[PDB]
Amino acid sequence: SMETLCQRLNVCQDKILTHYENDSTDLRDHIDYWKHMRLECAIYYKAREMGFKHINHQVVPTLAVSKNKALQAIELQLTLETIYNSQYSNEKWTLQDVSLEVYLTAPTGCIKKHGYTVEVQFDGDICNTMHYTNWTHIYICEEASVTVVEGQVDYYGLYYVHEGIRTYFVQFKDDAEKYSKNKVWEVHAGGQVILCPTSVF
Amino acid sequence: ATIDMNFQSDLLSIFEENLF
Repeated sequence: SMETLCQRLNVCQDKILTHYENDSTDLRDHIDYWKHMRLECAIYYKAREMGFKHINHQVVPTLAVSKNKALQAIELQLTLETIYNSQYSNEKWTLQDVSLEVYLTAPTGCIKKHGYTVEVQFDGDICNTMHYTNWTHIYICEEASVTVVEGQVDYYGLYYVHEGIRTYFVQFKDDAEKYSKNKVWEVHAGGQVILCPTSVF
Repeated sequence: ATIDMNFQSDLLSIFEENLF
């Protein structure tokens, strides 16, 4: 019934709010957060399926929206469970570290920590400067395994190396093409500058 | 055999007794 969904939604939302207020650094609490986000999405999807457009006067999203959010929550929950069973479980882990905002930032689909700004100035114009996020710790999860890799910077973009394979998750030429008349830029990644390594014409 | 299947499972059991 609608009544049962309402009651479950309350307790569910209360638990989520409690996590927000606690701001825990224990990974176990973040697994519990995502498990409740996952249940909340299923509740809203069922409410919509049953023809309700609000629940306790909160908007009930369309089916497609609640399903997409559910799939995100499930993926994050299972990823954090894999990390909890790994050697990295006892590290500090914040709600921001395990947020969808971080997870979907390039490289997408990865829990990441210790982000910092890399600035790229295109063709010598201050107004034509892009800001990107690099990460010292990128957690690559495949199946039940986790490996941490370091985000690295060179003239061409931001990359990591996993199992000997170099994968760029930002390529600065993509924004050069969009914003600039040139393929010449300067990369600032914190105290030093990376300049065009090749001849210029 | 992936994540969409867990969502389907969650929806089916929403009014069933909780085991997990």
